[PDB]
Amino acid sequence: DSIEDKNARVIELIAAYRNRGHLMADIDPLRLDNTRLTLWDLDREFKVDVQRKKLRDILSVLRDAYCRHVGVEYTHILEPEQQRWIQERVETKHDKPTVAEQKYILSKLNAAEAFETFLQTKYVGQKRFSLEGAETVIPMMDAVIDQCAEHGLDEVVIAMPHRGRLNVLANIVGKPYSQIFSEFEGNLNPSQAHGSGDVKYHLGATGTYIQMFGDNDIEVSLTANPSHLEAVDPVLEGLVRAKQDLLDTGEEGSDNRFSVVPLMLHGDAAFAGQGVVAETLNLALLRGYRTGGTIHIVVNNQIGFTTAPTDSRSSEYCTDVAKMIGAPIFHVNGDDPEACAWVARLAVDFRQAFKKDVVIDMLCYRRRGHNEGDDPSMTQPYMYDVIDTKRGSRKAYTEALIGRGDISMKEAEDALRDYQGQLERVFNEVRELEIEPSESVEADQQILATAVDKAMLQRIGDAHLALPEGFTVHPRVRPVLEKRREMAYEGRIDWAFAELLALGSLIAEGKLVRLSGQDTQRGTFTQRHAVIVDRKTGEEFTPLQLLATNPDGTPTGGKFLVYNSALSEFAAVGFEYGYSVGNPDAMVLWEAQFGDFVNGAQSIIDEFISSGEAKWGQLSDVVLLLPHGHEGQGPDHTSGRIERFLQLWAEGSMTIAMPSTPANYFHLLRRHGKDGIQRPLIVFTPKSMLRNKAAVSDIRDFTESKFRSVLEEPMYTDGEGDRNKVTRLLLTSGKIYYELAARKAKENREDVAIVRIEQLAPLPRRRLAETLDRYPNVKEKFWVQEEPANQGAWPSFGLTLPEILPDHFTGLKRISRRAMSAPSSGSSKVHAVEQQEILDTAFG
Amino acid sequence: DKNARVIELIAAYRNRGHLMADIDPLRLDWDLDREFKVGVQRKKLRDILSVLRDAYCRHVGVEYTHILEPEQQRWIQERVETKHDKPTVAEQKYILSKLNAAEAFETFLQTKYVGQKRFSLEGAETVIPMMDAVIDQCAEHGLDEVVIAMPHRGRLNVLANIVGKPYSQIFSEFEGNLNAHGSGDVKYHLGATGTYIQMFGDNDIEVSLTANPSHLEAVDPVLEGLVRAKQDLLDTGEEGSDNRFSVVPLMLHGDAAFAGQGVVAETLNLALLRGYRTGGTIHIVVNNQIGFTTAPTDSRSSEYCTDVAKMIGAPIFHVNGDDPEACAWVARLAVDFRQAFKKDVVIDMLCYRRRGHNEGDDPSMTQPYMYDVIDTKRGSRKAYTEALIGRGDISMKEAEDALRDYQGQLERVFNEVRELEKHEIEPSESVEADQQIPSKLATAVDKAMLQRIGDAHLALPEGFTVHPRVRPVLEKRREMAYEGRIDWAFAELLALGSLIAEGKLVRLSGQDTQRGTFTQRHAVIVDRKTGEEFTPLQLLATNPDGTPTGGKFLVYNSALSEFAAVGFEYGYSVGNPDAMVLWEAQFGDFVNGAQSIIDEFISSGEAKWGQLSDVVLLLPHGHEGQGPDHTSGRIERFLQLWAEGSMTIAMPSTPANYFHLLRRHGKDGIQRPLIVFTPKSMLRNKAAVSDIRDFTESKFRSVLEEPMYTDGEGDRNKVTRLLLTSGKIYYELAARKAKENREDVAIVRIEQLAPLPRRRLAETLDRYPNVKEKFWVQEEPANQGAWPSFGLTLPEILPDHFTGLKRISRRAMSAPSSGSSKVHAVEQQEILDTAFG
Ligand SMILES: CC1=C(CCOP(=O)(O)OP(=O)(O)O)S/C(=C(/O)CCC(=O)O)N1Cc1cnc(C)nc1N
Ligand SMILES: CC1=C(CCOP(=O)(O)OP(=O)(O)O)S/C(=C(/O)CCC(=O)O)N1Cc1cnc(C)nc1N
Ligand SMILES: [Ca+2]
Ligand SMILES: [Ca+2]
Ligand SMILES: [Mg+2]
Ligand SMILES: [Mg+2]
Repeated sequence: DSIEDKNARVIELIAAYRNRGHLMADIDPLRLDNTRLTLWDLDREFKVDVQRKKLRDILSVLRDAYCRHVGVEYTHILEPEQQRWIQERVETKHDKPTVAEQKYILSKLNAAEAFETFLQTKYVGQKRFSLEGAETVIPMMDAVIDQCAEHGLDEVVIAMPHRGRLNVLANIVGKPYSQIFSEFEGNLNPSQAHGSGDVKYHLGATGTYIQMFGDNDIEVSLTANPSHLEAVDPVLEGLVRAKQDLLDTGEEGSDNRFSVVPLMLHGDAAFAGQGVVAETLNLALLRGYRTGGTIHIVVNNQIGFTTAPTDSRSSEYCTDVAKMIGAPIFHVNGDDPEACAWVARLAVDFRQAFKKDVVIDMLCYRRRGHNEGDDPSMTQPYMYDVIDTKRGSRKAYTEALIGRGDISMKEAEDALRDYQGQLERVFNEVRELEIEPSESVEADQQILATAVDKAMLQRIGDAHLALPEGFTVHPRVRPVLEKRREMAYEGRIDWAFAELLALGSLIAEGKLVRLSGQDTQRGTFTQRHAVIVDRKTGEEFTPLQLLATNPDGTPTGGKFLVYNSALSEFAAVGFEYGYSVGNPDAMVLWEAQFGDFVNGAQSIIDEFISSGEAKWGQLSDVVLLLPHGHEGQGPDHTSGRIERFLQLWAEGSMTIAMPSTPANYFHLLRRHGKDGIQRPLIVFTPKSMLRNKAAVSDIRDFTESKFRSVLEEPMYTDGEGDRNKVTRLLLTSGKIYYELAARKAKENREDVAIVRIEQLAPLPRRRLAETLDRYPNVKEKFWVQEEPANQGAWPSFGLTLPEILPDHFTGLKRISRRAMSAPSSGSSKVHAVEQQEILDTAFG
Repeated sequence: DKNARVIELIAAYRNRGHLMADIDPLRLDWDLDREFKVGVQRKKLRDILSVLRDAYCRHVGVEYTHILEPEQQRWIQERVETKHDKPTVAEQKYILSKLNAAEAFETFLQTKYVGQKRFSLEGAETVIPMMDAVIDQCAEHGLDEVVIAMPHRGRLNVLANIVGKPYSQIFSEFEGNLNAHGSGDVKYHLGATGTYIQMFGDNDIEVSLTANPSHLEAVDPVLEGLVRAKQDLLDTGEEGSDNRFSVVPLMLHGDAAFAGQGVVAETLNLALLRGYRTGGTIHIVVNNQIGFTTAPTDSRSSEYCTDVAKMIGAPIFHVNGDDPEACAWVARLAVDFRQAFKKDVVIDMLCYRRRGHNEGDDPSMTQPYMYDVIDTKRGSRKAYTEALIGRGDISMKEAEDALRDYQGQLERVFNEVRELEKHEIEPSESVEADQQIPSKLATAVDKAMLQRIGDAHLALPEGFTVHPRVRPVLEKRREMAYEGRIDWAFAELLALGSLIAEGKLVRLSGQDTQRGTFTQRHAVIVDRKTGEEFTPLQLLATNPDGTPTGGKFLVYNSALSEFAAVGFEYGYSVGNPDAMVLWEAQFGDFVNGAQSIIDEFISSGEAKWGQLSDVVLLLPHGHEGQGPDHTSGRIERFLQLWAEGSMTIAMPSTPANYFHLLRRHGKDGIQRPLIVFTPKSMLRNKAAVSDIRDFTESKFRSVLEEPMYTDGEGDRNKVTRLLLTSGKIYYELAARKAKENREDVAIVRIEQLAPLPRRRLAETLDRYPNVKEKFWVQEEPANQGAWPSFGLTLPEILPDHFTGLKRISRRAMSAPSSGSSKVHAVEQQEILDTAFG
C-alpha cells in the first residue's frame, strides 16, 4: 500500500523465488505434469542487497536464475557463506559458450547417440541399457572431469549403474570400442575369459583425460560393481579415500585439496529407494570417511523399469535424501546440454570451495524400454506416446547450432558419417578375428616369517607409557597401559595386546594400518584402548602412532588410522572393502560390534568381498573382525554366522579363521599383511576369552613361532603328555577348547585329546592329516562345537572332512547344541545348562 | 525500509531460530514500540519479536520452512506463533507422577539388580510423560490403537509405565525364573499390549509394543507393515472407506542409530506411497547426544540426527528434555499435525544418558567432559519437583510421600515375586510341534472356479483398450481355464483369485510386480488410450449374486527397496494372520539386501518371541546365463537358516503344484513363512504346463515322479540310475532321457525342500527296486543350492535309501554363476552329460 509496505512485499517475493522458484522451473523435457504489488510497481526502484534496482529487473534476474531450465535448491543449507556463494553465481548474467565449445558439446552428443544407434543396428537382440533420451549425461560428465582438470586435480573416480554404462566407458573413460564389440560378439581372449566374470555393464576401465581447450590432464577411472543398485556407493568413497591418503591429500593429508574426486551416477528410482545412499551421504563429512565432497549425477528418466515415480518415492524429488547433509541440488533439463555442462562446472567449483557433496538431478527420459527388448507402452502408454513425438537432444542441439550459423547441414551430416564409418571399421576388425567352463581363481595368487624381535614387543609396550607431558590418564585406563608394558617384557600377553603388537609391528615396518568399526577406538569390551582420552582436558593420545617414527626420528612410512565408525554396517563394510582395493599395500580392518550385525552388510559380503576377484579380477585384502561366542548374552550377541562365510567360500577367495591364542591371532594378522596376497580375511574374535587367564601367550610364541593352522594341546608338544593313551579325539575351534581342556584336567582324562582347527578355510588338509597321525590309538573322532547343529563349522566340516580325508574322518560324529532357528537362547541360565550338556557329552 | 527489515527478521526466526534455541539441557556448545504490517493486522515490533523468541528460540527448535506444502507451513506457524495456555496444576502434577514412576523404576532396579543390564532411561525421563501425551492426544482424536516400536533405551520403563506390562513379570525376568517356551530373547526385546485410559478425558485406546532384535532400526518397516495390516482390517486409511488412519505408529529411536542406519531412509520413503502409507508416523528420537562411546561428530555429517526426515518434508521439533511441559506440548502438536495432514512428524528430544551405555560401563574413559557436566546436573524429576514446590503447587511432604508410596509398591511386588518357588533350568525346546499341519487338507477347486478366473480376464470395462501385446495373455488365460495347458503365471493368479473368491485378503507386492519382471503376470492391465487401470482378480471379490466375498486383491509395485519392503510384508502378515501376504523379489539375488529381516524376523521370530508370520517370499531363481546377480535366490542360505519347522521352503516344477502350494499355505491355519524359488524361462516352457484335473482333483505333491511312470507306458523296474533333483533342470534332464531313450534312468523331483518329505521320498524310491546308484543333480555350484544340506541330511534321515548318494553339479564357485551366457551353456551341458554318462 505504502513505500515501506511495497519494499517489504518485494523482499518476500525475492525469498519466494530463492526458496520455491525450483517448483516452477522448466526442468522436465517431456512436460508430463500439466498442473506444474501492481503493474505500475514493475518500473519503480527498490532497495536490494547495497544498490537500488527496478522491480522488473529484480523479477527478470530471479526468473532467469530459478525458473528456466535449472531448478536450484540451496536455502536448506545452514552455512550462510554457501548460500551467498550459490546466489552470486546463479543470480548473474552467464557468459555464453564459444562456438568451439558448442561444437565440442555437439561432438559429445554425436558420439553418445551414434554409439547407441550402432549397437541397436549390429546387436538388435542384446541388452545394453541404452542412454537414449539421456545423451546429455556424456557432455555433462565431460564438463565435470574437464572442470576437475581446470582445478589441477589428480583423478576422477567414477561409480555408476547400468544406464549408459557402455557409452560412458567408450566416450568418457576411453575403453576401446574393439573391447566393447568383442564382448557383444561373445568371443573373449584367455585374459578376458579368466575367472567366472560378469555382464559387460558391470565392468570398469582406466584412462587419462586430456583437456580439449586446456593444458591439463587428469586420470579417469571407473570402478566395477554388481547389479545391486547403489551398493558400490560406499565402495567408491573408500576407494577415493585410500587414493587421497596415498597422495597425502585430503583428511589424512598435508594439503587440503582432496585431489581425487568421486563422481557418482545414479538412477532416479534406485537413488530414492536404497538405504545405502543415506548411509553413504552420512559419511560425507566424517573425519574417518570424508573424501572432500562427491559429485552426484542422477539420470532421472522419470521411470524405474515399469514403476512410476509416484510408486518409487514419497517426496517431490528423487534427490531429496541429499538435503540431510545440506548438499545444494540442481535440477537441470536434460534437453538443454549447455545448462547441463554449466551446472556440472558450478557443481565442481562448489565442491572445490566447500569440500561438500553436490547433487545434479538431470531430468530426461528413457527413449526405449527398460532393456532393449522390453515394450514400455504396456504400463506407460501416455509417457511413450509423448516420447514418440520428441526429437532427440542431438537433433535439437544440431538444429540450434545451424540456426545460430555455427555449423552447416553438410558439416553436421559429414560428422555423423565419419563417426559411423569409424564404428563399422572397428566392428569389422573384431568380427574378422572355443568356449570352455569357467575356472577357479584359486591358483591366481599363491605368494613366510612373521616372528618379531623381543625389542619390537618392548617398544610397543613402552609406547603405552610414553605419554605427552601433563597427560592425565583415566585411573581405570592406567592399569591397561602399565599391564601392557609388563606383558611386553614378562609375557602372559592377552588377546587385545597381541592385536596391537601385530598392528604396531606392521606400522614400525612402514605399513599403513586402517582400523575402524563401532566403538573400535576403546573397544566394545573396553579392551583395546587404541586411543586414550585425557581425563582433565579430553585430548586424545594414540600409543601405536609413536611406532610410525623410527628411534632415530625418521618416519617409517607407516601410520595408524583408527576410527569410531558411524552406526552402519553396509556403508562401513563397503567403505573398508573399497579402501583395501584403493590401497593394496594398506592393512585394512573393520570390526563389528558383535558378529551378529555383519548381516546388515550381507550385500557387500556377497557381492564384493567373497566374489569380487572371480567376477572382475578386483582384489581386496580387507579384514573383517567378528566378535563371536556363546556366553548367554542372547541370539544377537552370540554368532558371527561362521556357517554362512564357510558356505560363501570357494576358489580360495577368502581366509576364514577362529584363533584360540593371542600369539596365533598376532601371526595371522602379520601373515595377512606381509604375504603379498590380496584376499579378504574373516576372523571370528573373542569376547569373554579376552579376559580368560588361560588364553594368554608367552613372548617366545611372538619371537620364535609362526601361524599354526592346527593346534595340539601344550601337554603333547611342550609337556609330558602321551599321545598313545588317546582313544577319543575331540576336534574343535575357538573358546570351547579351554572349557574342554579344563574338564580333561579336572577328570585327568589321558584317553581324550583336543585338536584345534584355527584356520577354518582353506581347510589345512595336510596339517590336519599330519596331526591326527600322531594319535594311532584313536577309536572315535568328534567335531565339538558350541553352535547349534545347523550353524558353526559342522554344516561344512561334517560334509567336507570325510570327503577330503576319508581315511581319517569316515565316521566323524558331531557334538553340538541342537539345530536352532535363532543362533542361541535368550536366557543366560538356559545357555549355561546347554553348554554343560556339550562338555558332559564330549567326556561321556 | 524498516517494514522490509522486519519481514526479513520474521523469516530469519522462522528459518534459522532453531539454531539459537536453548534445546540442549547440558549446554555443551528504538523501533520496538513502533507498529508494523504483518488476517492483515498491525502489531508492535516488541510483540512480533516476543512471539518469535517464544516460538523458535526457547526450549523448542522448530524446523518446517523446508515443507513444500504452504498450508502445512501456515498450520504450524499459527499454532506455534501464539500465546500458549499454561498447564493446570493437576496436569503438572500428572506429568510429575510420570517422571516419578520413570526415575523410581530405574533407581529401584539399580538398588536390586546392580549387576544386570537394563539400558536405563536416566537423563531422558521426559520420554515417559512425552509418550503419555502422544497416546493421550490419539485418544482425544478418538483413534483405535497406538502401535509402538522402539530400541533398548528405557524399553523396560516404557513396558511398565506406558504399555502396562506387570512389574511382577519384569522383576521375574531379572530374577531369572520364568514359568520359558521357545529359545526366547533378552527382556529389552519384548513387547506387550494394553488399554490406555485418559486421565482427564473420557476415551480409551489400545496400546501395543512390538518385539524386535538387537539390530537397531530393523523393526521400523515391520511396525509400518503391522500398522498397515491393522488399518486395512478396520477399513481405515488407504484401503479403507474412512480417511482416519486410526492405528498410529509411534516409533522411538536413538540418535546414533537414526542417523547411521539406511533402513530409516528406506522406511521414510514409504510414508506416502499408496501401497505402504499408514497416515503418518510419530517419531521420537531419544537424543542423549551419545552412541555408546561414540560422539555425534563421528556419528553424523549433519547438524541434527533427524535431518534424514527432511527428505519427506516432515516437520521437526527439537525439544529440551529438561522441560517436560514443552515435551508434552510438542507431542500433542505432533499428533494434531499427523491427524491434519496424514504425514510423519519427528520429535528430537535433547537429553543425556546419566550412566554408562549399559549399567556396568564407565563412560568417563571416553567422554570425561560430558560426564563431568552430567554429575553437576540435577535430574529432570528433582528440577520439576522443585519448580512445583516453588510455584506453591505442592508441599515438600506431598512430593516425598508420592515417592515413598511408589517405592513401597515396587518393594511389595518384588518381594511377592522373590517368594515364588524357583523352577529347574532346562535347555530350550524346538517350537516345531507348536503348530501342527492338518494331515489332509483339500486345496482342489471346481472347474467353474477356474473358468470364472479365466472369464474375469476378458470382463473388461466398457470402452477399455487393451494393449495389443497384452490382449493375447487375457485371451490365452480364458482358453487355459476351459481347455487346460495352464502355465505358471496363470496358476499363480488361479490360486490368488480362488482365495479372494473364498473371502481371503490377498496382498501381493514387489518390484514391477503388477506387470511382472518377465511380462508374465499382468495383475493390473493399463488402458492403451487413457492409462486407466484394471485388475481382473478384483472381480472375484464379488459373488455372482452381487454380494461381497469379503476377499480383496491388493497388488502393488514396491519402491526400489528390499530391506524396508521385506520388513513391511513381514509386519503386514503379523498384523493380519488371516491375510495372504506375498512379496516378490525382482530376482532372488536381491533378497540379500533384506538379510537382517530374514535372519532376525522371518526365520527366527517364532522361536525368539512367539511372533508368528505367514509371509510368502517369491524368489525368481535359475541358471539361464544372465550372470551372477540374475541367477540364484541363495537356496543354500535359506536351507541353512531352517530349523524347528520355522519355514516352508519349496522349488515347484509344475504350475499346478505351485497353485496347491499357495492354497495350502493360505488355508492350513499355520502361521509360518513360505520361501518359494520361482521360475524365469520355465514361465514360458511349453513342457511346464498343467491339466485342469491337476487343479480340480489333485493336491500339493512334495515329491514328483516322471509322468511316464504315473500316467504312461514307463517301466520302473528297468531303472538302474536314479537322479534326484529340484526345479527347472528336470525338463532338461527329461528332454535328454527322451532323446537317448534311457529307460535305465529315472528323475525324481523334490518340490518341498524344507521340511524334507521323508515318508513320500522313501515311498517313491521304493517303487524303483533295481536302482544301483543315486545322484543329487543340480544346476547350482557344489557349495550352493540344496547339496550342502541334502548331501548331509539325506544319508542321515534315510540311511537305507541314501547311503552312497553322490552329487552332480557345477564346481564350487565364489559367485553364483559365470558372467558369460556361452560359458553358462557349456557348464549346463557338462551337468547333463555327467548325469547320463
Ligand atoms: C529394480 C531394477 C531396476 C530399475 C532401476 O530404476 P532406476 O534407478 O530409475 O534406473 P533406470 O531407469 O533403469 O536408469 S534396474 C535393475 C537391474 O537388474 C540393473 C541391471 C543389472 O545391472 O543387472 N533392477 C533390479 C535390482 C533390484 N534391486 C536392487 C537392489 N538392485 C537391482 N539391480
Ligand atoms: C551400536 C549399538 C548401540 C549404540 C546406539 O546408540 P544410540 O542410537 O544413540 O542409542 P543409545 O544412546 O544407546 O540410546 S546400542 C547397541 C546394542 O547392541 C543395544 C543392545 C541390544 O539391542 O542388544 N548397538 C550395537 C548395534 C550395532 N549395529 C546394529 C545394526 N544394531 C545394534 N544393536
Ligand atoms: Ca594379504
Ligand atoms: Ca499358513
Ligand atoms: Mg530411472
Ligand atoms: Mg544415543
